[PDB]
Amino acid sequence: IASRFFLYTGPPHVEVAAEVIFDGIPGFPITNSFVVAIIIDIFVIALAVAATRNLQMVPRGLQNVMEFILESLYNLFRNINAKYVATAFPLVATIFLFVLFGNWFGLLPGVGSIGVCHPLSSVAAAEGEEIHDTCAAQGKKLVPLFRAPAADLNFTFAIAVISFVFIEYWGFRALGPGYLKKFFNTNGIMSFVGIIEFISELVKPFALAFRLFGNIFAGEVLLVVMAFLVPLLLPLPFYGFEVFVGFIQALIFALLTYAFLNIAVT
Amino acid sequence: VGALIISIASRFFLYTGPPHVEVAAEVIFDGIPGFPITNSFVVAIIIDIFVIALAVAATRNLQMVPRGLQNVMEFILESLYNLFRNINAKYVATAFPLVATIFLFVLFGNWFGLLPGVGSIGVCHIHDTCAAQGKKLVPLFRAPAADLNFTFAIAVISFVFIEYWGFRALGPGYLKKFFNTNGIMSFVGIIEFISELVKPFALAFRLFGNIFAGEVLLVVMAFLVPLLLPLPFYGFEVFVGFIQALIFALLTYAFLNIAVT
Amino acid sequence: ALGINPTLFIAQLINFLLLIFILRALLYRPVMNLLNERTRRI
Amino acid sequence: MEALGINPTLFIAQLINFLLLIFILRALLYRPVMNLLNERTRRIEESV
Amino acid sequence: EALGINPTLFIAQLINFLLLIFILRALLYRPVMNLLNERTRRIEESV
Amino acid sequence: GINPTLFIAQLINFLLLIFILRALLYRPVMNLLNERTRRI
Amino acid sequence: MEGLNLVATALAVGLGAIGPGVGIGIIVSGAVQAIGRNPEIENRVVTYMFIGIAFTEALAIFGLVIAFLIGF
Amino acid sequence: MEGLNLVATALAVGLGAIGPGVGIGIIVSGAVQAIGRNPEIENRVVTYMFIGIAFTEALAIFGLVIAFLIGF
Amino acid sequence: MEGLNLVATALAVGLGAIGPGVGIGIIVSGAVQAIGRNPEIENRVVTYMFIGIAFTEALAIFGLVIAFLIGF
Amino acid sequence: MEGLNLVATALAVGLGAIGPGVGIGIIVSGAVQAIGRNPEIENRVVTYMFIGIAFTEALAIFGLVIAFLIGF
Amino acid sequence: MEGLNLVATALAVGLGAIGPGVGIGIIVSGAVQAIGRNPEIENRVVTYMFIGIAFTEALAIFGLVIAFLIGF
Amino acid sequence: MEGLNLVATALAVGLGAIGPGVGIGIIVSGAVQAIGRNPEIENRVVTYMFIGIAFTEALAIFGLVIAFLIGF
Amino acid sequence: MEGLNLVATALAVGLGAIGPGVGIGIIVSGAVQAIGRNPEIENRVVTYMFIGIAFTEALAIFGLVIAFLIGF
Amino acid sequence: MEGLNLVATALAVGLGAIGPGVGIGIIVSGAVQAIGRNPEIENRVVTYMFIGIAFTEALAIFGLVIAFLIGF
Amino acid sequence: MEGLNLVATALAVGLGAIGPGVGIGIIVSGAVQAIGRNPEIENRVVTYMFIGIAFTEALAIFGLVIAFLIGF
Amino acid sequence: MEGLNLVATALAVGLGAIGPGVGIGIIVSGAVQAIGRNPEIENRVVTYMFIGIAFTEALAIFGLVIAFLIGF
Repeated sequence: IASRFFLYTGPPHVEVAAEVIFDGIPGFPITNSFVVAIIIDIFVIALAVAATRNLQMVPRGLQNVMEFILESLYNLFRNINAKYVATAFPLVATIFLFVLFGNWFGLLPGVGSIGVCHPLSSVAAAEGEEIHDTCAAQGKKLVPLFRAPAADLNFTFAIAVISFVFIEYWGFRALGPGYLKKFFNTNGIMSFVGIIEFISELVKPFALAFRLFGNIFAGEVLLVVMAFLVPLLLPLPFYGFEVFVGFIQALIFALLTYAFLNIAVT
Repeated sequence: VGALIISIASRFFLYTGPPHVEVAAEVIFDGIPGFPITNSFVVAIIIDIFVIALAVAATRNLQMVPRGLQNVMEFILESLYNLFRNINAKYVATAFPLVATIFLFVLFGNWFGLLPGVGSIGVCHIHDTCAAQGKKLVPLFRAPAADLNFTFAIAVISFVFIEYWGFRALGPGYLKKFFNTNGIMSFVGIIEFISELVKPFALAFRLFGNIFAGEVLLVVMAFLVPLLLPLPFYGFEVFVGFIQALIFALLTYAFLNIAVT
Repeated sequence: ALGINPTLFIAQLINFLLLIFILRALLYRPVMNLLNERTRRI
Repeated sequence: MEALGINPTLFIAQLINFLLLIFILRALLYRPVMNLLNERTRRIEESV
Repeated sequence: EALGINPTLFIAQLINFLLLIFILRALLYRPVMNLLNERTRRIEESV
Repeated sequence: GINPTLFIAQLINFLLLIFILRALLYRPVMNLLNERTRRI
Repeated sequence: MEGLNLVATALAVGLGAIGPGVGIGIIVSGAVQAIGRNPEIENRVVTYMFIGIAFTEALAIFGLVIAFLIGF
Repeated sequence: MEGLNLVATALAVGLGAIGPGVGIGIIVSGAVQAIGRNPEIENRVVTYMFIGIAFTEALAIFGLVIAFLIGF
Repeated sequence: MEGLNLVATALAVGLGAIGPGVGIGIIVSGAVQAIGRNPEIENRVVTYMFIGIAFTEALAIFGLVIAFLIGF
Repeated sequence: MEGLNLVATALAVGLGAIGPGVGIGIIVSGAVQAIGRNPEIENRVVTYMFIGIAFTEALAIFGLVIAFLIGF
Repeated sequence: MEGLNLVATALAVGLGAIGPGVGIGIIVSGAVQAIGRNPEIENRVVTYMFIGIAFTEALAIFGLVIAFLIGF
Repeated sequence: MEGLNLVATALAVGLGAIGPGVGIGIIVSGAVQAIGRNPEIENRVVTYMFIGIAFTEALAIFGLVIAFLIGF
Repeated sequence: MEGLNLVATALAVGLGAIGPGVGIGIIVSGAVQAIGRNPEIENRVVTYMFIGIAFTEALAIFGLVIAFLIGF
Repeated sequence: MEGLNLVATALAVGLGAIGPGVGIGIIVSGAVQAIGRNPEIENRVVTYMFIGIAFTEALAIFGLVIAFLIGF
Repeated sequence: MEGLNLVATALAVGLGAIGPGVGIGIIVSGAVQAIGRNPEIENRVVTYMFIGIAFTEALAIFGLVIAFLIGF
Repeated sequence: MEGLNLVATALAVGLGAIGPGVGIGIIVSGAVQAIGRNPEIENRVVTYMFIGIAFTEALAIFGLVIAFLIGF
C-alpha cells in the first residue's frame, strides 16, 4: 500500500507564478488562461447544443442532467429572491457553468506540464526529486500551456466586475434614486452605517475576484506541491478536496452574486 | 474611616526599600556541624508545636458537649470528614490522618507567612539593620510551604500513598493497568502514567509557587506604598492560604479516589 | 507580477459577455421553456 | 514540436493520480448520482 | 544578639496586620460565632 | 533547594506529625464522633 | 536587516483574516440557527446577516488593501 | 531600520481588524437570534444592533486612522 | 530605529481596539437578546448596556490616549 | 535580518489559518445543530452554511496567496 | 534603542486592556440577561455585576498604572 | 539572523494547528450534540461534519505545505 | 538592548491580565445567571464565585508580581 | 542581548496566566450554573469542579515555576 | 544566530498544544453533554468523540514532528 | 543572541499551557453540567471527562518536557 510511494520519478521543484503570456506573435496577446477560457467556452457551447439538439418529454441522458442542474440552480436562486430569479438567471447560471469547468480543467493531467517555451537523475537523501524538464534546453522556463481560467486575476476580475455592474444596474433599475438614500442619508446614526455599507458594496467585486482567484490558485499550487513531495498516492485526497472546492467555489460565486443583487433590489 | 486617606504617601517617611526578600531556596538559620536548621525547619517545628498544643488543649478532657476550642476542632474535623466521605466512601479512614494532617500543617504554614515580622525579623548572616554592619541580614520564619523541600516531601509522600493504596486495592493489575488492550488502553495508558508521574510535581509546585508569590507580593506592596495599599492583598493572601491548604488535601484524596477506581 | 493587462481584461470581459448571450439564446431559454411546459401542462 | 515542452515525470504522476481519482469517484460517486437521475426521470415518466 | 530588624517594613507589616484583624473582627466575627453556637445548640439538644 | 538531607528531615518530621496526631488528635475525636453517632 | 515590508504584509493579511473570520463564522452560525428555529422570518434574518458580513469582512479587506499597498 | 513604519501600519490595521470584527460578528448574531425569537420587536433591536456596530467598528476606524497618519 | 514610536502607537491603538471591540459586541448582543425576550424591561437593560459600554470603551480610550501621547 | 521572507510567509499562512478555521468550525457546528433541531429546514440551511464557509475561508485563502507571493 | 520604552508603554496599556475588556462585556451581558429573566432580582444581580467589573477593571488599571511608570 | 528558516517552519506548523484544531473541535462537538438530540438524523449530519472537517483540516494542510516549502 | 527590561515588565503585566480578566468575566456572568434562577441559592454560588476569582486573580497577581520584580 | 532572561520570565508568566485563567473561569461558571439549575447536585459537583481548578492552574503553575527558574 | 533553533522547537510544540488542546476540550465537553442528555446513544457518540480527537490530535502530532526534525 | 535558550523554554512552557488549560477547563465545565442535569449517568461521564483531560493535559505535558530538554 504505502510501499509504492516512490519519489525516484518526481518534479524538480514547484513552479509558481501568475498568468504567463503565450507567444502571441500578432497583436491582441493571448495567454494560457485565454486559451483554456476558449476551450471551455467551446466545451460549454457543445454541451449546451447537445442537450438542446433534441428536446422532448421524459428526459434521459445529457438533457436530463442539464435539466436537473438548471432546475436545481433555479430553485436555489428562487429561495433567495423569486422576483428576479428569471430576470438575472442567465448571468448567475453561466457564471456557475463556466467557473465549474474552469476549476475542473485545472485538475486534468498535463495542466502545468505541457509547455510552449514561448532514479539516477533525482537527487538522493531528499524527499523531493530533481528531474529536470524537457525544455531545460535553451534555458527556458517551460511556460505551461493550460492553466485554470479562474487561477488568473484577469478573467476572475472580469467576472467580478460584470457581476458588480449587473448588481448596480439592476439595483438602480427598480429603486428610484434610492441608492443615495441607503448610503449617507444623514438619518442620525444611519449616515455612518450607510457610508460603511457603501464601502462594502464598493469592495464587493474585489472580494469576489480575490476569493475565487486565490482559492483556485491555492488549489493548483497545493496539487503541485503535493506532487513534488510524493509523486503518487499522496495527492489523491488533495485532488478530491480540490475538485470539491472547485465545484463549491463555482456555486458560491453565483450564489453571492445573486444574494448581493437581492440585497440591492430589496 | 473615610476614603480621603492622606497617609497614601507614607513611602516618603516609611521607605521599606527594594524587596530584598527574593530567595527561592532554603537559607540556614543556625550553624551546626550536623544538618543545617533552615529558616523553614524552625517554623515547621513551631507549627508542629502549635498543632500539638491545640490538640492537647482540645483533647485533654473530651467533653461530650463540645464547647470552646473543642467545638472548633470538632467542626473542622467533621467538615473534612464529610468532604472526604463525599469524595470516597470506604477509604476515608485509610487516608484521613494523612490528608487532615497535611491540611492543618500547610494551612498554618500559609497563615504564618502573613504574620508581621516574617519578612522583617531575621539574623545577621531600605538598608534594614544588619546591612549597616558587615554581616548581611537573612530573614527568619520563612513559611514551610514557601520552601520547595517541604512541598516536595509532602508531594512525594502523597504519591507513595496513592500508588501503594491503588496497588493494594486493584491487585497487581493496577501496576500495569490495562496496557494489554492495544485498542484503547494502549496510548492512553502511557499518557495516564506520565500524568501520574507529573502529578506530585504539580502538587508541590502549586503550594510552593502560591506561597512564594504571596510573600514576595506582600514585600512588593510594602515597597510601593507600605500603608493601606497591601490591606486587600493581605486579605487575598489570608484567603488563598486556607484555599491552597484545602485544595491540596482535597486533591490528594481525589487522586486516591481516582487511583482506586 | 499580477499581470493585470487592460487588453486581456477587456478580452475576457467580451468573451464572457458573448458566452452569456450564446448560452441564454441556446441553452437557458429552451430549457426554461420546456420546464414551464412540463410544469404548467401538469 | 519545436515549441512543445512536457515535464517528463510530473505528467506521469498527474496522470496516475487523476486516473485513480476517476476510478474512486466511479466506485463511490457513480451509484448515487445515477440513482438520483433515474429517480428524477422515473418521476417525470409517472407525471406523464 | 544577631537580631536583624527592618524598621519600616516591620512597622508597615504590623499596621497592615492590625488593620486586617480589625476589619475581620468587623466582618467575620458574627457569622463564625453564630455557626459555632448553632452547632453547639444542635449537639446539645441531642442529649 | 534540593538538599537531600533537608527534604529527608522534612519528610521524617511530617511522618512523625501524622503518626503523633492520629493517636492524639484523630483517634479521640473520631471515637467521640462514633459514640455520638452510635448514640442515635 | 532585510526588507521588513514582507513582514508587514504578512502581519496585515494574517490579522485581518484572524478577526473577521471568527466574526463571519459567528454571524452565519447565529443566522442559520435563527432560521432553523423560526423559518417564517428567514428572509429578514438573511438581510441583516449579509449586512453584518458586509461590515465584518470589510475590515479584513482593509488589511488586504494595506498589504497591496505595502507588498506593491 | 527602514520598514518600521510599514510594520506599524500593518500592526494597527490588523489588530483593529481582529477586535471589532469579532465584536460585530457577536452583535449581529445576537440581534438576528433575537429577531428570530420575536419579529415584532425587530425594529427596536435593529437600531440598537446598529448602534452597537457604530461603537465597535468605530474602534477599527481609529486603527485605520492610525494607518492613514503613519502612511501620510 | 527612528520608527519605534510608530510601532508603539500602532500597538496601543490595535490592542485597545482588540479588547473593547469584543466587549461591546458581547454587551450589545446580550442586551438585544434580553430586550427581545422582555420588551417591557427594555429601557432598564438599555441603561445597563450603555453603562457596560462606558466601561469597556473607557479601556480603549486609555490605549487611544497613549497613542495621542506618543503622537506628541 | 536575512531570511525574513520565510518568516513573513509563515506568519501570513499561520494567522490566515488561525481565523477562518474557527470561523468554519462555528458555522458548521451551528448549521448542523439547526438541522438536527428541524430536519425540514436543511435545504436552505445547507446553502447558508456553504456561503458563510466561503466567506470565512476567503480570508485564509487571502493569507495563503499572499504568503505564496512572498514565498515565490 | 530609546524608543523601546515607548513600545513597552504601548504593551502595558494595550495587552492589559484586551483581557478585562472582553470580560467586562460578558459580565454585563450575563447580568442583563439575568435581569431579563427575573426582573425582581435585578438589584442584587446589578451588585454582583459591578463587583465583577471592580475586579476586571482593576487588572486593566494595573496595565495602566505601570504604563505611566514606564512612560515616565 | 541565520537559522530563521526553522523559526518560519515552526510558526507555520504551529498556527496552522492553532486554527483548524479549534475548528474541528467545535465541529465535532456540535455534530455529536445534534446527534444526541436526534439520533435518526445522524447519517444526515455526520457527512456535513466530515465536510466541515475537510475544510478546516485543509487550512492546516496549507500550513504543512508551507512547512515543507521553507523547511526543505 | 538596554530597554528590554521595560518590554519585559510590560509583557508581564499585559499578558498576565488577559486570561484572568476573561476568567473573572465568565465566572461573574455564570454566577449572576445562576442567581437569576433560584435566588435562594445566591449564597452558595457567591462563595464559589469568589473562590473562582481568588484563583483567576491569583494568576494575574503573579504577572503583576513578576513585573514589579523586573521594573523594580 | 542583555535582559533576554527578563523577557523570557515575562513571557512564561504571561502565557501561563493566559491559558489556565480562562480555564478556571469556565470551570467555575459551569459549576455555579449547574448548582443554580439543581442545588442538590452541588455536593457531588464542587469536588469535581475543584479537581479542574487544580488541573488547569497546574499548567499555569508550571509557567510560574519555569519563570522562577529563569528569573533565579 | 547561536539560538533560533531551540526557539523553533518551542514555538512548534507550544502552538501545536494551543490549537488541539482547545479542540479536544470542546470535543469532549460537547460529547459528554450529549452522553448526559441521551444515555443510550452513548456508544455512537463515544466513537465520534474519538474520531474527532484523532482529527485534532494529528495537528499537535505535526508540531511534535517538527520538534523531532530539529531536536534530532 | 545568547539568552535565546531561556526564551525558548519560556515560549514552550507558556504556549503549551495556553491551549490545554482552556481545553481541560471546557471539559470540566461540560462534565459538571452533565452531572447536574443527569446525576445517574455521572459515573460514565466522569470517566470520559478524565480521558479528555488525559489527552488535553498531555499536550501541555509535551511542552513542559520540551523546556526540560531545552533548559537542561
